[PDB]
Amino acid sequence: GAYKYLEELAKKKQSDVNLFLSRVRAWEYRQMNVIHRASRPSRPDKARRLGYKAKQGYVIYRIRVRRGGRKRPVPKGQTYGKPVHQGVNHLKYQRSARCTAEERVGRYCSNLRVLNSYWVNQDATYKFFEVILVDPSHKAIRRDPRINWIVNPVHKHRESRGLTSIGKKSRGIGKGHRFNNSPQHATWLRHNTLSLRRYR
Amino acid sequence: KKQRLVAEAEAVANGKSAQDVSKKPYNVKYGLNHVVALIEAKKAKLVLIASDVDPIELVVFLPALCKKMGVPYAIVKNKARLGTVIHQKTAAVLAVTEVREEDK
Amino acid sequence: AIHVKGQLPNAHFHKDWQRYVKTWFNQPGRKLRRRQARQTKAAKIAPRPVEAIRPAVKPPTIRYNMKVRAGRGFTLEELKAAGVSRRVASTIGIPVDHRRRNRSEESLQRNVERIKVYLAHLIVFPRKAGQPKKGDATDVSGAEQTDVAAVLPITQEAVEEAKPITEEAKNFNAFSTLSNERAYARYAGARAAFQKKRAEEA
Amino acid sequence: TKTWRKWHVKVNQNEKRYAIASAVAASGVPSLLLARGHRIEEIPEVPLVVDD
Amino acid sequence: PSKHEQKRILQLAY
Amino acid sequence: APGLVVGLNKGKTLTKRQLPERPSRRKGHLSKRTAFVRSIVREVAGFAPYERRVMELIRNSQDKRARKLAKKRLGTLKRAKGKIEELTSVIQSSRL
RNA sequence: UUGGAUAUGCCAUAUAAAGCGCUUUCGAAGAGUCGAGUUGUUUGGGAAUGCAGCUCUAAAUGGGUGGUAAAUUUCAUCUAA
RNA sequence: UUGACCUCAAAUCAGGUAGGACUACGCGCUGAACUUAAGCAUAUCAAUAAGCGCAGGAAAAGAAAAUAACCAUGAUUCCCUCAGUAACGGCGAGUGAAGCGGGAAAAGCUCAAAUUUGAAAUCUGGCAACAUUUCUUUUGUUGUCCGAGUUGUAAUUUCAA
Repeated sequence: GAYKYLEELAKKKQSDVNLFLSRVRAWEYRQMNVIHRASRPSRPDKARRLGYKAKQGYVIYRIRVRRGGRKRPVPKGQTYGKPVHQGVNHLKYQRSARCTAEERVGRYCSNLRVLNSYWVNQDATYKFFEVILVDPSHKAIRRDPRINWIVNPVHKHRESRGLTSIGKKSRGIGKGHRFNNSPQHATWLRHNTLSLRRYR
Repeated sequence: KKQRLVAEAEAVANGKSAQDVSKKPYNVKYGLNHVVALIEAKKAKLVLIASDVDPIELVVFLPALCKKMGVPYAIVKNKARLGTVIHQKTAAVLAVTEVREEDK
Repeated sequence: AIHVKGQLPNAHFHKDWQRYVKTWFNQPGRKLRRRQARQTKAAKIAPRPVEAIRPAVKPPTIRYNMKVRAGRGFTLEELKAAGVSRRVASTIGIPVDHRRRNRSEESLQRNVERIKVYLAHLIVFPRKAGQPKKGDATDVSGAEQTDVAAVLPITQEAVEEAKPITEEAKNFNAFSTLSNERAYARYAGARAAFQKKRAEEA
Repeated sequence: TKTWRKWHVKVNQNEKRYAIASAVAASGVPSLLLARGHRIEEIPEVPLVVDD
Repeated sequence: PSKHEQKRILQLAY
Repeated sequence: APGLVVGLNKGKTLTKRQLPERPSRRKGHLSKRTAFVRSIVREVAGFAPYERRVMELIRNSQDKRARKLAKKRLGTLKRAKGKIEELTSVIQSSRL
């Protein structure tokens, strides 16, 4: 099996081989469009792990997203109110750039469901991600019992609603005391609802 | 394969052993994972690695894997040529395990 | 302001709570809805019992470990001891809890007997009517929908009755043993550190 | 007006049983029945027990 | 011999 | 202490059992195939720049500052020491 | 108009497929991810509860979590990306 | 010179799909100030209103990188209880959960990592047949050609093993 060898090579990211491949490929990806289709996965082992199959109805799009934090779109950096809300530069966005990658690729291919995505490359200005997409309208997908679930309408824009793997992480979805406050609204609404029963 | 498969069907319908109707195949072994397993099992006597595989990491480890198991390996041009041998478009690697005594 | 006798007020009513008030006027309506669904399920799944058999476990705390309550499902080891295949158990309605395990032969025998009673009182209809195969009832005419609670409840350990007072009990100091064992546990680490430090010095 | 007014008021079960027992005992007293308003001036007996 | 081919020759015979 | 609530071996005394091993607890065991593949990948890829630095420092026998460099790179002493034995085993194999 | 049985007829190539039983055996398990520092924001989470940015970036009985920072040593527990 | 393959285009190409509305409830993002602190800047209001994106009849969450420290429990969700508690707070105003326990309901599993190698056993589409119908409107089976696919589609395995 070549996938064991590929997995371990992908772990050795500071090797001279991977440094050279990262530099050449990052240059090529920067010359292409910001959202451009990948003919085949660049990390076929990584795609298989996440759910990609080499058959009709599976699509992979490469995208680059700019790095850095979030600056408020406020005009001239002027906020209005107490100083605790006055910062504008050192702010950060609550979803990972990987989540932003899926959002923009999902919007680009509005007829495809975002299966998953994975980091492929990065530099100072961009992070490069490959988004795996499934066609719910393809018969190869609709007749496949292993992937039929994504054809149901409850899975429309899982990336937009934070239902992907990185989307669940960004919402803090987990088990235990370290993930107590999540889901935020459902948990908060439970603790702030005033239950006034009948015989009280 | 279809004609041979059908011929075996009438042979079974005629009441004959499936083993003796068809001879043992002798053919090139192809496919990256299958060839990798053959090298790790020391069953491949010759390995032919395409020089223009993209991504390259699919075959970067292969010369080292061939060297450790002592499998004679050559890096050949045109994965397309390897594909034509195995009736495909492109083939990452080709592996020869068994050949007839005429070609030994 | 605050000038009256009583506690200092603590009313957490500084948010917009009136938007999220929850009234219970559907309390009988919810109660009736649950029963109709419960009766629908019983009629849909009959003759098999409405509620599956549960094991008897012990709650995990000094506050509750003296009680016996119902668990989620029978462990793999308990099923193997009872002779029930893991695949068959889920078909004939024996829940299987892979996560749980039997640290004591007391709990294993408790649930093994529990499964054995269930198997003895179980009537399994043949897959094809008229051809019983291995575990299979030859006569299923008398089958009826009963309650597992009626057949086999979770019974707490009986409180020990009177027992004679022995001489080895008479010459036993409860309070001294409690204080000695508390101090023994408290200084277990310091004693070990002293013993090892003395050993290296020697 | 709000719906989270208290429409139902809780009563101790024992007090409810006390009130039921008192109401049953009163029903056995002919004078209270006439006061309550029931035309029982020619009822054969109180409490009135009839066959099955 | 191949058991899956045995199922396939049976399928073709059928 | 046994069967006493307080003490060192506190708690009710029951007929203990031998729990069957969990397959999920076998994780972390180095397989023959995993070991072979990682050896090939190590021989094909090589070492990270900081792994080279730590190896050079250990060769110079400045182990304490080699450990400090490894901790500053990885992040913990546990990982720093683990890299130290890994790179120590590597250099001894190279010298032999 | 549907439901689950039945009462039957027909097609069903079980050469097959599966459960269980003991194995001196092997047993692949998800990476710019865990983790660390730092900066914002969050939490009841207090020498950081989650999330995000940036820098550094493992491992193989390893890696998480055991609600006071750190180093070492045990013990439970779970098996992430 | 023909070809093969890779990559990239074009077509009123064959067949599909996305947008917009509703938004009480649901998943996120973004995000205040009035107000309380008898002033006020941290705090509070409030992880709220407004703004933005995306779903369903529910959604979300969900078969433990979960608790616990017991004689241990055993996916998630909701209810009562823990509990106005531990904790957080110009430790000021104020804020503030979780384990167990009781109940309602219960259901488990699927991949990646394996040589089918004595046989890509897998799949889409065209065409031609038959067939079926909430339905001349629906849904297919069989045959056969082109194609997809060895840079990996089936069977097999999922840690409970």
